[PDB]
Amino acid sequence: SDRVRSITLGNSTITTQECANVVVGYGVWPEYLKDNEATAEDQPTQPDVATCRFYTLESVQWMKNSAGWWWKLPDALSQMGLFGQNMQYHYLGRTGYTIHVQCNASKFHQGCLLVVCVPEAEMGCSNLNNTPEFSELSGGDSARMFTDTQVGESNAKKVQTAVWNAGMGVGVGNLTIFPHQWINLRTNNSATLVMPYINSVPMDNMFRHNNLTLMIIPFVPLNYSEGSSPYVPITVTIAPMCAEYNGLRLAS
Amino acid sequence: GLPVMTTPGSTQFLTSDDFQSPSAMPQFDVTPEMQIPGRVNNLMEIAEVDSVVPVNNTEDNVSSLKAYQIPVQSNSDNGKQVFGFPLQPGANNVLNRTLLGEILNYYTHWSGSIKLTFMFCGSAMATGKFLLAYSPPGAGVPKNRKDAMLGTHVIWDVGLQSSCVLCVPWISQTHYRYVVEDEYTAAGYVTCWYQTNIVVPADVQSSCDILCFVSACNDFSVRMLKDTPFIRQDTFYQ
Amino acid sequence: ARVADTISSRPTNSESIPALTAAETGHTSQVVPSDTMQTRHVKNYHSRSESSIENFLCRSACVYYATYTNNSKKGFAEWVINTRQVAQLRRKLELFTYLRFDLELTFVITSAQQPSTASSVDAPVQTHQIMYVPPGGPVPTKVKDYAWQTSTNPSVFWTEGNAPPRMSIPFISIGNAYSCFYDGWTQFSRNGVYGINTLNNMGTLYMRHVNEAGQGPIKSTVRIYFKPKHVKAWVPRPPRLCQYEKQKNVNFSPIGVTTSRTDIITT
Amino acid sequence: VQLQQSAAELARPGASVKMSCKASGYTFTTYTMHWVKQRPGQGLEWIGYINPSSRYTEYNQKFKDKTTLTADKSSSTAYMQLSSLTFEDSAVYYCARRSEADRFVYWGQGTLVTVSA
Amino acid sequence: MGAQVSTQKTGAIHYTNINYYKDAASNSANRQDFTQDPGKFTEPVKDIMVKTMPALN
Amino acid sequence: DIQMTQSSLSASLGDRVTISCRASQDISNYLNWYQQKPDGSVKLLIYYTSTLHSGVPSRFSGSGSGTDYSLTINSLEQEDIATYFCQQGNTFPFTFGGGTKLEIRR
Ligand SMILES: CCCCCCCCCCCCCCCC(=O)O
Repeated sequence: SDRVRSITLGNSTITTQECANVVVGYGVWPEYLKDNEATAEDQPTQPDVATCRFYTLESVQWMKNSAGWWWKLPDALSQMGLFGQNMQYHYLGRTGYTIHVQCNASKFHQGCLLVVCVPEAEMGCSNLNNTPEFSELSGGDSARMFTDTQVGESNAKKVQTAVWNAGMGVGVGNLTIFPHQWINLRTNNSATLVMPYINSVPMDNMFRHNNLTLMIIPFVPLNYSEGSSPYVPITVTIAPMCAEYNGLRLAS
Repeated sequence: GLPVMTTPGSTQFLTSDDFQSPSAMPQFDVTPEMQIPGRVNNLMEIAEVDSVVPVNNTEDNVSSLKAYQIPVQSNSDNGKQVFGFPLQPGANNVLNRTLLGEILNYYTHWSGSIKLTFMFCGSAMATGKFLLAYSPPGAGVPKNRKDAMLGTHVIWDVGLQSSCVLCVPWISQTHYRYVVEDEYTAAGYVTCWYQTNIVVPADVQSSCDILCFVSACNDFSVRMLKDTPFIRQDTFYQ
Repeated sequence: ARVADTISSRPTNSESIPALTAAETGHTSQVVPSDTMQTRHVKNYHSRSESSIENFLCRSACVYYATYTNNSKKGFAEWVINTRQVAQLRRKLELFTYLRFDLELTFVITSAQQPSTASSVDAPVQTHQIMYVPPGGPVPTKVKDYAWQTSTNPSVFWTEGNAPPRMSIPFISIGNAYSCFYDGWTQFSRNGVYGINTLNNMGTLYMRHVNEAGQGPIKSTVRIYFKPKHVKAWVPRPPRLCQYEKQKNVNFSPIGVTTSRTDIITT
Repeated sequence: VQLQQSAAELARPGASVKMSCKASGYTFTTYTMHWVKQRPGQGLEWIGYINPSSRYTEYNQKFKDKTTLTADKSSSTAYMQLSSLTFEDSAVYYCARRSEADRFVYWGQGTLVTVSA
Repeated sequence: MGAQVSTQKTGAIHYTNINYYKDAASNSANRQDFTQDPGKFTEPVKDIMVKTMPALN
Repeated sequence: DIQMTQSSLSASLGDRVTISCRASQDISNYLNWYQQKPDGSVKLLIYYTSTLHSGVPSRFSGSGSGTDYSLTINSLEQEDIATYFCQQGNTFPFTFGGGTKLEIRR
């Protein structure tokens, strides 16, 4: 059939019984750096089994009056295994990702998620004269969440969490131009993306440039009758792919 | 001492010209290119990506995520109307702010077909049939299912594959149509009606929702580039 | 670039359904209107020529204008070069994430007489000088300074009445593409400024009168027109919905999605 | 584009008064609309604004209990309702349409609200 | 002397252009580079699906 | 809250008139000057430290950096007898300065 997959990376395996087809990038599979495109003169370190595996992030609860969540992508894996210990010791870095969001429900629940992966997403501050700090933009493998109201201008440095403008100033319905996949609890059960390295420099520093953002926005909210299980969690597993680093320095 | 004679049009500054110009930094070398994914060569690759259209505008849902859900429930009579909107993708405020209707606000003329993908965001046991009708202008808006069954229509049945595509055709007297509101080139109406009911088993919520997308077919065209009316400015940004 | 034509069709009754799809797979359906109804064989001569990235972007648009007064010391204008101070060009350049283009830069310099008090005023034609200081060079501090020699900085000299001056600028950037967006800090300790303002270091643009203050003050005005050529664009982006707020960042006040109508069945 | 307020009104100490600011010439549901109070012997003072597209109001910390700003998108007016009127609130109230960042470009002409017995 | 004799855009005649300057960023605009590949923004899917077949087998 | 300190100025016709208002801490060039006519119509004059608004005659000019700023009318007329405020836009809430009325000398 065309409903079952089995992804194998490193020493981990993600199986699935019903899911749609995979959405690969803007058309290209993640691969290593060439020789006519490189700019660093020292030899990279490609472990390729010690990083390219599925790291499981934390689970968030889908309530009825829930708004959305976002994870900044090369920041959520900063304390995860030998990928967070190679980001601290090396200066540069180049990764492609393989995101897999999974949320299961029975045949009596209903709802619909939008799993998108927005590159270079700047967020707008609450008070229009400042810029948000680090702790309000992204948490260490923990989901920051949107709201359904507007954050007032009384707060000094906080991220605007109005979900119908998606934090960036675009319409939330127009986010389907970025590579995306819907999780519809009628038919679908999990949605997987493959993302290559999208940046203007061949290699980039990884502690001050978050070049991807994974957004999950519920368009049709969860609803059930009285008797079904009310606790529906959402778990995201993210694996790097084809990673390499240059410029070994001290710990930072 | 070759004799020339300067024609009219000399020493003007036209803002859409194609001339050569003396370079300001001579023998500059550029930075070599890189294979960055997702190169766009034409704006008709952005308009062919579907985007959710906000049908449910009721003056207190535009400031929410409830503008995208068309509510559908289990009735007691038959033949009701789910929604309806005229098909003017640059002037109607339903199709105004989508991904298609914003590229179409830079241009003045358009031609081609428009796909309209619907998706049933309901439970796993609920069934039902909907009739997606499109009526070209000349009459009014259709009022009954007996009057909207005459135009172009397609009877959608929900099931395992949970999305149906009504492709409106290109039936028009002129080759192009105006983006702005012009009654000489009106384009028609799009409605959707209950064929049968929405039947649910016990312990299932009866109120289901429906999303709707909109894109353009592989024969869309635009012409006569203008400036957009949606952005505005009074002072300089500083 | 001719578009496709519709082929003829016939009434069918088969197990192949082109209308039904699955929109959950993130893949827009490629149906043709000859698959959901009966059609004829029309041939389209329509062209998609006026929607490429070249013809959509290669059009001149103003970005800034500054005024300066003759009869004043430190009467001279300056501008830190960035394309984020108008709204009709900032919305076109924020449809794509990364751009790469060569400019064609034009100035339209006008003049106006100030209310002087000397009798029988007569001033000859005026000459303007527009110097471009790269990031790090020497800057002037008054109208008659040593930095206006243009020993290595490029500059133009323009008398009034002639055609407007025009240069051409090649792709002057560090990386491989102009980045219109940047999500990251400048310091490695993740503080300080954040946003697109950490990438913009493009220089300054100084303007002054060459003539001296004869008998009447003359206030001028210079408008600056950009025009991108040989454009390549990568990674498209949904357009801006809210109104713009600042030059440095992407702030906004939240706005509803569309305007409102009275019902769901109304037209 | 111009903003046209109501006429000068009068109220007893303890009653409530309702002003208006009819926006005309532009699209009402896009820009926020502020309210500024000037007592006749002092300078201008800020009260609070209202987003007419989502009806989210945010007052100053001194006028949090008295004012109640509201608006309607249909007739394109913005109302301001004062409550618990004392003899401090006899001033002139302007409405301003806040353009790009912090610049109050278009102002009204202002209604004079006075309290007496 | 160069003189790349190209074609003109019309409905349903040649023209000559010569480059004069030494910098490649000082030519005319392109205006005639028509290429389309919309299969990367509408079909970003690994295992391809036929239009006539059902999507979820 | 930023305390904005600016009272009743007098100058003859056709002279150089200067007003100054001083903020509490550095507001970083975010100062706007308004003008209130004697009937009660208010309009924006200068929306930065120096940048004039479209529709304002070229008599008015501004300056200043850091904490202390100024507004300079280089030739006083009859239409420019009004009251001038200064307003910051750097810290919530937007606070206005006190008035400054102009009048003729003798
Ligand atoms: C004739 C002498 C003056 C020449 C001045 C050259 C000015 C070069 C400007 C560089 C382009 C700026 C592009 C900003 C980045 C963006 O596109 O977002």
